[PDB]
Amino acid sequence: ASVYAWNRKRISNCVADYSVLYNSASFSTFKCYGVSPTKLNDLCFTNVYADSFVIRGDEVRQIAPGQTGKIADYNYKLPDDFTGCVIAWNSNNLDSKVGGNYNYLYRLFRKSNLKPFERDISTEIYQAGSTPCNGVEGFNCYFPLQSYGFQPTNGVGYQPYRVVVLSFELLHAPATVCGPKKSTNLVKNKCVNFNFNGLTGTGVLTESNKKFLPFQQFGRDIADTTDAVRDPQTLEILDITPCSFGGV
Amino acid sequence: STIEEQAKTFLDKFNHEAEDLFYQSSLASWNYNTNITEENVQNMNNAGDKWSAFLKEQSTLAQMYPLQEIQNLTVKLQLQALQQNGSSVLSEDKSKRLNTILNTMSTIYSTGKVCNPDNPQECLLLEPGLNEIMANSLDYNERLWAWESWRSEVGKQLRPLYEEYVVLKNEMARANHYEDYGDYWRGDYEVNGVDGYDYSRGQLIEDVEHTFEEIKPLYEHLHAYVRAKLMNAYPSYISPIGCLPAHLLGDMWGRFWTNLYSLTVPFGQKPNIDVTDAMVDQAWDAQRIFKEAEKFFVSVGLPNMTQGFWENSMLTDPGNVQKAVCHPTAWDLGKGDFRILMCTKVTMDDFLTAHHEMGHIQYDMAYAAQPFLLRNGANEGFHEAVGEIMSLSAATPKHLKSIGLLSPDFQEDNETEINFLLKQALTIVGTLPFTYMLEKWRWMVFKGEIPKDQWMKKWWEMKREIVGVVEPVPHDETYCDPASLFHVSNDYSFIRYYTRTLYQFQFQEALCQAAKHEGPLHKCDISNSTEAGQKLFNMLRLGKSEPWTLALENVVGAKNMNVRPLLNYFEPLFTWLKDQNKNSFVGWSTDWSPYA
Ligand SMILES: *[C@@H]1O[C@H](CO)[C@@H](O)[C@H](O)[C@H]1NC(C)=O
Ligand SMILES: *[C@@H]1O[C@H](CO)[C@@H](O)[C@H](O)[C@H]1NC(C)=O
Ligand SMILES: *[C@@H]1O[C@H](CO)[C@@H](O)[C@H](O)[C@H]1NC(C)=O
Ligand SMILES: *[C@@H]1O[C@H](CO)[C@@H](O)[C@H](O)[C@H]1NC(C)=O
Ligand SMILES: *[C@@H]1O[C@H](CO)[C@@H](O)[C@H](O)[C@H]1NC(C)=O
Ligand SMILES: *[C@@H]1O[C@H](CO)[C@@H](O)[C@H](O)[C@H]1NC(C)=O
Ligand SMILES: *[C@@H]1O[C@H](CO)[C@@H](O)[C@H](O)[C@H]1NC(C)=O
Repeated sequence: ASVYAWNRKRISNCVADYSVLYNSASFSTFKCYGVSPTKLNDLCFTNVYADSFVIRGDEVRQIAPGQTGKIADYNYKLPDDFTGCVIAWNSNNLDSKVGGNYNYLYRLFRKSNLKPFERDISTEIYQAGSTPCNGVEGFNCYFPLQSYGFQPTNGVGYQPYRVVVLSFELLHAPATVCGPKKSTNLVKNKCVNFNFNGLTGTGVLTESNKKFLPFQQFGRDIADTTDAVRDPQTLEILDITPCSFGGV
Repeated sequence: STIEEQAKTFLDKFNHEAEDLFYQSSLASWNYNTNITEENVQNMNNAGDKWSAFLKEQSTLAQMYPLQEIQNLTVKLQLQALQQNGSSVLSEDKSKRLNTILNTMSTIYSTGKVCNPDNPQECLLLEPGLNEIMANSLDYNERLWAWESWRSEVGKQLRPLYEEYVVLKNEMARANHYEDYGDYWRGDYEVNGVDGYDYSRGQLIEDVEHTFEEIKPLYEHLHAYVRAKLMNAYPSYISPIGCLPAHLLGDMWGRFWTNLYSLTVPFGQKPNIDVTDAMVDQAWDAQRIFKEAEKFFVSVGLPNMTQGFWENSMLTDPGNVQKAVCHPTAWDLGKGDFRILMCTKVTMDDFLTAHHEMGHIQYDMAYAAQPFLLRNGANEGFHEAVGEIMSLSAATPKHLKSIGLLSPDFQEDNETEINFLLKQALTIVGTLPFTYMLEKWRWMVFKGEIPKDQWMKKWWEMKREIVGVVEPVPHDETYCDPASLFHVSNDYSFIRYYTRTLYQFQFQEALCQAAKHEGPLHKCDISNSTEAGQKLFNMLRLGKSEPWTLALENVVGAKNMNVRPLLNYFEPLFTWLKDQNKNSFVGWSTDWSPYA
């Protein structure tokens, strides 16, 4: 969609890998605000809504928290202290056609500055002066919606850069999408520290004869001591015992 | 509820609309210069009419805005140019006389004819036929006929047409609240709205004339020396007491005296500064010729060239059916699209021309951030002078040895520098009197206080006095030779060339001083100097947003037109010329002797 008709979608309850994004070797203005890309996977937040639109290469910098301008003020406003990342890459080879790609429109005028995270679609027209416009364009009507021109021979600054926006916020709800925490292969008959899904400890991992019902995760015997954990990647229950220790 | 905000709203709307139409028109023009087809010319009218018609509609809308309440100067200049009525003031019956007259004269000038009367053997166009027979031959008899082959076969029919052109183009000045059509061209240099920095339209004439008093003494010795070397091949055919014939100045109009190298070589014993055989030995091509120019620009400090030109523009002559002209020109299509149109060749001039072309392209991106209306030079002279400063540095031996085109061991003696400096003066200093007189003739003739009969007698009198040329054969008033020149005939302001010399050298001294180069200016270089690049970039990016007069103060600090930093470049040459002209008759008065 175009900048004046940017979409807001919902993504939740799954796992997304941002590591592949970093080494995509295709992004030109991968910028993160309020969070480093490296620590974006270990910790996860809610409100992972995403936005998609097309922005010309020259005015890419306008899309940033605390940054105003034409697109940032009349088309899409980013709130201050924005917690998220913006990914942009060139799309010359496909987002362009001979004679000019007159398919993307943008807002050139507005009665008031756009508030952060506001979607504005309208047919009305601007009032430059005092005489109202009754739908007929005149000396002070200035139909705000103007179509972009993206020719294949346009300069790099004027090239239409394909850009998307990712945002993260807080809510009183369980955490939404996170990253996969690179589960490591197990080892048996060794005093090895373990960190399963939620619980962690140190002990010797051995075979077990007891049978768990299909809805348990870990087991304990006495005094809230965990001694039987079923790994999720194998669905096999294994005993846990503290390894050798004592006085000498 | 104010005019200032309303004007800003309109300008923003116009900027996005105008650039879109301009880009579509600009790209169409490039193709016609690379692939000419019978349908391409038909395409021009479809694109041209709407683009021109677009400005007409916008100009009317901008007229109702009063100009007495816009304190802002950025939009004040923009509204001034957008409100130029131009041909709108002319009536429909009178307006149709513009295109009808303009196009007919264009076709007439494009007809090359050197076929001998009563002897129709053959004759080619202007470029192949006219230039070769005058720039190479050394025969007085045929050259005189060649002089008459164009001033009596092409300009004769322009007398009833040119006169009609200046009577109706002079009327629009009153409708445009201007003094005359000549004064209209002076509006480019006019500055208003800034206290102390205002430049009156009439201030151009006095400033141009004031700087001409110091040019003449240099020209008196230059003309005295150049004429002395002309009688070596003509000891007695021309008397050494008057001026020189018009048809012995290299070109038909004598604008450039480059062709006089063979006849007037200062010291031909030692080899000249030529690297044509050097580059062919190393197998240079179009890509390498331009690439070495690009790294020269970035070394100075300016941003390097873009990426959408090598694979977008054309360098050599493509194909065989494509006969489109490839004259060296600068293309500014807008929206980040920039191209260069020229035919690469293994020649000295083309190598220098390559460095000259990128100068205009570099200036285009400097004011890219400026709006579409202000996306232009400060005045008509700035755009040309900016593109020539590097050409002077590119010809210096120091720059050539840096890349390796010149031999590693090339001594720099007295004669080596005088030979190089003198030729630059001929094509720069030599053409200054010719530029000034022609523009002065255009101003006075457009004023209207000149009867028909004395159009031509006054044209010749000052040429013999200022330029110093004797008429090869008397001509009566019916002839219209002054209208045969390319720029004057096709309605181009020739004053820009006169200011080109005064602008290129003023910046050269400032840039050379910024580089802290030790030595004379002729040996100065601009590369490997980041400080000089920053100084140039500061004024280039201003564009038309700031007054042109303010630009000068940012580089040389002199608000007026300073002619002093032009003799300094030729001080080694001037001293030698004075000694060489000890016996030559320096200083010519009115002279009817050669053709009494
Ligand atoms: C997912 O379950 C399949 C079921 O056989 C198993 O083969 C696979 O190893 C599991 N994934 C991981 C990462 O262990
Ligand atoms: C070039 O021009 C020729 C004829 O002038 C035409 O047949 C050909 O299609 C043109 N090619 C391009 C790429 O414009
Ligand atoms: C005029 O307005 C422009 C708006 O961008 C501003 O940049 C400039 O400084 C203003 N100049 C004056 C003299 O008010
Ligand atoms: C331009 O033409 C319009 C319409 O005739 C007129 O109102 C206006 O005064 C003219 N402006 C100039 C500068 O000639
Ligand atoms: C221009 O310089 C930049 C900065 O070093 C570089 O990335 C780019 O490739 C250069 N472009 C050309 C055409 O040399
Ligand atoms: C400029 O610097 C380069 C890099 O050292 C050098 O190769 C070149 O000869 C220098 N040119 C001049 C004129 O100093
Ligand atoms: C150049 O001229 C000066 C002044 O006469 C003289 O001293 C010097 O030797 C000359 N140099 C050469 C190389 O002729």
